[PDB]
Parts: sequence; C-alpha cells; structure tokens
Amino acid sequence: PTLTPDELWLVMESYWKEKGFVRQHLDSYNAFIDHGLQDVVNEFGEVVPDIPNFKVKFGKIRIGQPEFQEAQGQRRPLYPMDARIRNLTYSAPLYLEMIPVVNGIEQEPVEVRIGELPIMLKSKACRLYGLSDEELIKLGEDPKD
Amino acid sequence: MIVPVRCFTCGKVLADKYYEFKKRVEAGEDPGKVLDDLGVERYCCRRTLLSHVELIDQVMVYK
Amino acid sequence: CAKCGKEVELDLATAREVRCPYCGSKILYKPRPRVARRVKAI
Amino acid sequence: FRVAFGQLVKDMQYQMTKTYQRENIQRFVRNSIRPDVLSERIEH
Ligand SMILES: [Zn+2]
Repeated sequence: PTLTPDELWLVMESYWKEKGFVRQHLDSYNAFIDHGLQDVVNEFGEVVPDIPNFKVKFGKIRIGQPEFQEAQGQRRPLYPMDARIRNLTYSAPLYLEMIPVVNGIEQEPVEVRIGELPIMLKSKACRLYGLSDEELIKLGEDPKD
Repeated sequence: MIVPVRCFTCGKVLADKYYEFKKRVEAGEDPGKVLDDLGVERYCCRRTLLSHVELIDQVMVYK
Repeated sequence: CAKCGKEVELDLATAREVRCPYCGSKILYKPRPRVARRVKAI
Repeated sequence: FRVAFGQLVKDMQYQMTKTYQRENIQRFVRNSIRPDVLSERIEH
C-alpha cells in the first residue's frame, strides 16, 4: 500500500537507461532503412525508353557499409571520426537490383550502385551500432555520444 | 580533470588527499566523516573535493 | 614529420596523394617541436 | 530520397533514350546511371 517517490523514480530511470535518450531520430531512421526506402523504389516501378522494346524493372535496394572512394577512386571503409576530420560525408552506397526487360522477356537481375546515402549516427546501418564503450573509445568517440 | 591542485577559496593542498578520500568512501565509509579524519576543516575547501568529476579518465584515452 | 591513428612518424615530401604508408591511414599529425617553450605559469 | 531518386530515374530516362542512337545489343546494362545525381541532391 503506497509506492513512494523513490521507487517510481527507479521505474522512470529504468525506462531511460533501457530505451534511448534521444533515439527519436533513431527509431525513425531504422524504420526508414527497412520499411521505407524500398517503398519509393517499388512504387516508381520501371523506367523508360522511348523505344518500347527495352524496359527496366526495379527490384529491391540494399544499403552497403559506410565507405568512401578517395583520390582516383579507392574504396576504403569509413568511421564517423574520419568523416568529421576530413570534411567527408558519413555515407554508404545504395545498391539496387535491376532487371532488363527486352521485348517482354527478362534478362537477369543486375546489382548496381545508385549513389550514396548519408548514414545517421548510432543507427542500424551506422558502423557504431553494437559497439561497446571501449570500441567507441578506440574509434575516437566518447561513449556518452 | 584531475582534482584542482590545492583549493580555490581555501587555497591549500588538497590534491594530495584525493586517492585516499575516494578509496575510503569506496567501501561505504561516509565521506562527511572521511573528510574529517583528514585535513578538511572549512567547507569551502571541502567543496572542491566533494563536487569534483575527474573527467580526465576519458580524455587521456585519445591524444 | 607526421603520424596517424596509433603509431609512428613519416618522412617529408609528396607527389602522389597522402596516406600514411605505415598504417594505410589517411590522417597525418604534426608533432610538437621538441625545442624550447616558455609557458608563463600564472 | 523520393525526389532525389526521381531526378536519378529521370536522368537515366534521358540517358538511355539519348545514348541509344549511337541500337545496343549486348546492352547488358547499365553504364549510364550517373550515381552522383542521387548523391548530390541529398548531400547539398
Ligand atoms: Zn576552504
């Protein structure tokens, strides 16, 4: 009979430690990666040409790992600290599978880049996802981030 | 950032009593008595050790 | 004349690009000069 | 991403239609998607 302030506080505090303190953008991004993204690409469907034989069907998109091609194109894995220090963009390539539909018949699915999508920090696709404080520290960040 | 060497208001040595303070309290011994067992007269000088944060144990692990 | 993320220095000049040829890292660090430095302790 | 990808699909539209009059068989695909488009419109 009666719960008192302190115990209720323990409840709240537990909610805080367990859930995210600012993961508002986070759940939303995590949902944008899986559920969304794929929607826009499954809605636009095909494409052109003005010549009616060819067609190209858009399949499903996958989000690569945060990497960057420096001088003369050289693909190297990227961490946030390297991005902030080099005036770079913490992003990963988006690879779409596309199906050449000639005369009605399908050729074969082909995996091709689409560009580069900026990754939100500590997200799912974000290289910092399931890392411990020591690994963040080894990276050059504080676990308080 | 490692105990403000000495003190601010009471400006005497206090850094030299950091470790044993912390470690003495890190067993359950109430700080308000631990301090008394050491050279901690006025509260002004006491505050400097009470409300310290030692952020350095984060900063070194860098450069 | 340099360093990067967790190791040792490099030599001077350049012609093609700049990554640490000892770490593969991309960032270089100019170490403080070992000369005399008077810091007026106020 | 919708609009940016739209610019991509459109530039690919112009691309495939215009780069044909230069009837491609082995047109395996797709050296004609200029990815920077999708990147730029999102970055900038
Ligand atoms: Zn004092």
